[PDB]
Amino acid sequence: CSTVSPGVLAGIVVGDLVLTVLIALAVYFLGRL
Amino acid sequence: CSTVSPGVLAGIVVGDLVLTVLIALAVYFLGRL
Repeated sequence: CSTVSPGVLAGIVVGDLVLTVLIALAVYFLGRL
Repeated sequence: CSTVSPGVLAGIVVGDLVLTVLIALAVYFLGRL
C-alpha cells in the first residue's frame, strides 16, 4: 500500500531546498549587494 | 498501511528539475553581476 515509507522522496525535497539555496546563494554572493 | 499520499512528493521532484533549469537559465543567460 504505497509502502507508506517515502524515504528517498523525502531525500529529494531536502535536496530541493539545498538546490535553490545553493544556486541562489551563488548568484547572491557574486552580486554582492 | 495509511494515507501518506506520496503524490505531492513526486510533485516536488518535478519542482527540483524546474529549480535547476530555472536558476541555471537565469545565470547562464545573464547573471546580473
